[PDB]
Amino acid sequence: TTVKTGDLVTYDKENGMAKKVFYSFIDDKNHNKKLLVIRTKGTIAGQYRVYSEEGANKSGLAWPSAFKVQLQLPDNEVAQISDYYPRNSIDTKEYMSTLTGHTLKYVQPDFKTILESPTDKKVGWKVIFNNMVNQNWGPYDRDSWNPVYGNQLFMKTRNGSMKAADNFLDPNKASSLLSSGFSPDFATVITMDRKASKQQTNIDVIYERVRDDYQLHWTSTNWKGTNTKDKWTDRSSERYKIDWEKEEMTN
Repeated sequence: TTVKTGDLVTYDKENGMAKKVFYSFIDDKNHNKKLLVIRTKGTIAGQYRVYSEEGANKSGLAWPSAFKVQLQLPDNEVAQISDYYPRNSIDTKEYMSTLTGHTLKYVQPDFKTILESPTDKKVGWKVIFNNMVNQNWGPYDRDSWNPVYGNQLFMKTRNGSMKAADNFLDPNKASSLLSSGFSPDFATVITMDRKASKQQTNIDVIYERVRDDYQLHWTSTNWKGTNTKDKWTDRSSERYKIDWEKEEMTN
């Protein structure tokens, strides 16, 4: 068995996403196929920010409600997706798993991981917002509703005297995924027929952030919050070339 290994990094300035790929070519002579493990890392910034003001009474906050990582082989490719990790949804604050010389580790407080229905050509992970306590008051989710206070997810005070924009929760008092962002650690295994003639493969990797629109307004007596789901989507797509002969992945 021979193992050839590599790092690839691209930063998407527009979408604020550091996209890191660690790859391993595993060539075991007693295996029917050449293996490539694509470890998908980097960081998608949260970009929790007040984006709007309209007097002292109305204000809006953009906040990340989902992160996504997807790998997709073009239609006419002979190579196939053979395995993926996590293999299923993950509910826990932390994800840790050892593959055999990898330890996958990522943190996802207030979020959970959903595995997108894999094919032989595509696989993906959604890290979606679950629920959150707000200064010991929650848990609130995207569907929380109160007849007086509306959705209170990111409402600082119910009755505060400040401008609307000064009444959103501090990102440091919430999940680190909101501000600091999300750092993926997912693994994909590609297999390739050794006898196949075109010993080159294209693969696309997509990083995605979906942001919600959390809005505060003054109800003449108190603050009221409303959330609109999936207002903005930021999609960063990248094509890599796989060369099974040379055992390189490039950019």
